[PDB]
Amino acid sequence: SASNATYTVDCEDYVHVVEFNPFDSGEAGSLLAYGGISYVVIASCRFQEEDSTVEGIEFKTLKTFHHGERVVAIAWSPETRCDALLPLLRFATAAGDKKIRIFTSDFQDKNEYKVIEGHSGYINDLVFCSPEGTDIASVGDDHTCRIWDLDGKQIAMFILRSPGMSVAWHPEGAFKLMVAEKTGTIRFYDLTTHQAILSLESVQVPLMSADWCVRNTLRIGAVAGNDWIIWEMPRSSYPQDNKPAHADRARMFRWSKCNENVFATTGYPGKMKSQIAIHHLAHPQPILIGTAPVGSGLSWHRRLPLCVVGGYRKLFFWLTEM
Amino acid sequence: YNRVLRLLEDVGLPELVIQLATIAIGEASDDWRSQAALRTRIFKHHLDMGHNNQAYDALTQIPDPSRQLDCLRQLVVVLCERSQLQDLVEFPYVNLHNEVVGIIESRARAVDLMTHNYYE
Amino acid sequence: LTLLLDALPLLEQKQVIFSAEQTYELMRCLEDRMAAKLEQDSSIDNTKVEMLRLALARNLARAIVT
Amino acid sequence: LFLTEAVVGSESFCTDEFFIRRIHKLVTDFPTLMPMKVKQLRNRAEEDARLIQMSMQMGNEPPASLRRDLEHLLLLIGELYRKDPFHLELAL
Repeated sequence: SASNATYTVDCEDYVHVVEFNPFDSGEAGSLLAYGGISYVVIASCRFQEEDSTVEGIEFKTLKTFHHGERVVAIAWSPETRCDALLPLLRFATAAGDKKIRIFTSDFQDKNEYKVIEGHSGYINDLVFCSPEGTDIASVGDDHTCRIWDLDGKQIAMFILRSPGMSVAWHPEGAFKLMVAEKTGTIRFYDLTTHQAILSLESVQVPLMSADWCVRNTLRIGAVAGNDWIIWEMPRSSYPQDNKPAHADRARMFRWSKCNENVFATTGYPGKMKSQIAIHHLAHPQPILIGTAPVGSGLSWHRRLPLCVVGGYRKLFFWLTEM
Repeated sequence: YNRVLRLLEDVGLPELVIQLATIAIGEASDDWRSQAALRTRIFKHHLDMGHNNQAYDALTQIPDPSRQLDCLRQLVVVLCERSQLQDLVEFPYVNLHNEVVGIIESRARAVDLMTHNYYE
Repeated sequence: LTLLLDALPLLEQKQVIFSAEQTYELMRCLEDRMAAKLEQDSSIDNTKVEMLRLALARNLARAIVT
Repeated sequence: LFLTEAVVGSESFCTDEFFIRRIHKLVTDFPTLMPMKVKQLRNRAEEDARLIQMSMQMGNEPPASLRRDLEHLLLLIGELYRKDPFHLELAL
């Protein structure tokens, strides 16, 4: 049974990637960056569950950034804040031109961007690989993982054996970076000694996405082929749990930021509507199965049990009842 | 390109269908028939998604007059059902104001009085 | 007539006040008044009538719409 | 704040001379034995107040997280030495 989106927000163009702000900005609302065909819109999302005063969802676009290229991945910066005294809006966006654009703003007039070049292959995923927000890691189809600072200089380059699909920073432990290669070999790289700490293996191929669990650092989740896969460390490289997620192909894996048992997997934009299957570790079947016409981009709300999938000119929010 | 278009139709990705259809229009530079087919497909998908203005533009671009007229009828019917009559009013009529009048007239003289809102 | 003039800007306002049926009742009153009347001002009242009708019809459309 | 409102708030505190003497001993042992910390905190509070007030004067309102411990301290001094039943002139 298809679940209707709890909240649906109309947009100006197809959303290619939607990302909530996982860091505290100092404001009541949770920031949302959705990147479309030629733009990156920063918005603020206040929900009914967060505040009773809000009826439904209070969606307010704060700042629109002209990108010029299709945004394929967005990474929020730890320094992002909406403090009245000192506002800072920093985020890194990769595009379909193998380039990283760091947009630094103050929410008032000042708008600065920096093109970082170097990748010879399309960047699939990028994240800020620093607690202070100084470094940005980007993985791509050139079989390389490159660490870039704020000034656009490569600090380190890790040669992968497969196109890097998803890069993720360790929630608590410092200097640990997870790179998920497309052949299923997810590796952990030290950012101090620049050496591969460990290499996990997925039973199925291709590994399309991987995410850490903020609540439980040990639990690592990923989507290889049609089945979702969970690993738990320091135990084994073998999948602990492996159950079918989608019939066609599973594309994006995102852990819940409020619960260590809930995770969402999005189906691949293809013959079927891009379905979302919010699974639960205890329940064999997904707790919520919703359908989005064409959906790309998945992110979880920092405090609420809510996820977002960017559909065609729309934003679909699904609330998972805990 | 048409093969991929049929794929994307069953695939249910309307936007991809539209852009690829535009690229295919370019390849069929001299073939009015193929141009008309693809433009008709574009109009259809736009109408299905609620993109009234884009649908109307695609309609005004179809080289074949018969296809254009049938598409016009379909658009009129759909807008009536969705109660988007304001846009219908805004859309000008290519000497087919009377045609629209006649379509609705026939619908009325053919439907039960206590059920439909065509008359209104 | 004064009550009808007041009803006029009420119809005119962007947010429709009178429903379709209410405007039809006003029409009936106007027609009944016209009959009884028989048994400048005129120009303004005819313009009033026309605007009234236009607004009522637009509201009726919006109702048939809604 | 506790001292100012609950200890001196008692009208029977005006009685015993040794209560006032011990309290004054604590109050003057604070900036005599550890004045470095006191100065650090005075400068910190002054600067925080200035920054946050001046930034708010632009268009904003003062945040709820403000703690004017210096104002409470000055009020405490005023309230401690306000009353004189023992003719000590302890303010010397």
